[PDB]
Amino acid sequence: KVFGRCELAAAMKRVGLDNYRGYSLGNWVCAAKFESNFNTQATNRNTDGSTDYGILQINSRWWCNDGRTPGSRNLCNIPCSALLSSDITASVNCAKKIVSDGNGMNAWVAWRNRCKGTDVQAWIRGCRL
Repeated sequence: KVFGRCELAAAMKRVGLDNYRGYSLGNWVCAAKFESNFNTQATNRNTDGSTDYGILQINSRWWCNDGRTPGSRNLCNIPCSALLSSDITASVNCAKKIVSDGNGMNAWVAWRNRCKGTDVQAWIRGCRL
C-alpha cells in the first residue's frame, strides 16, 4: 500500500509515534517519505547482502529475519515480510525498538541527510490528526 501524507500521519499518531523518544510526527512522516516514498512494499538490497524492508526500510542484518542474511540478529523477532504489510503496526513496533537503540533517528540515513534540521512540521501541515 502507498499511503497518502496525512493518512500515514494519522496512522502513525494512532499507534503512538508522535513524540516517541522526543521525535515529533513530522520527523517520522519525513523519514517514511525519503526511505520508501510511503510504499509499504518497498525493498532495497544493501552492499553487505542485507536488505531493507518496508515503509521505514528496516534492515535484515539486525532487526528482522529474511532467511538470507548470514548472521542476522533479528532483534524485533519477525520475518522481514511482515514489515511489508498494509498495516504499519509491525513496522512501527520495530522502529520503536530501533529509535530507542541509542543513536535515535540517525539510524535512518535518509532522515539524517534529508530531514534532520529541516522544518519537519511542514510534513503534517494541513492534516486532520
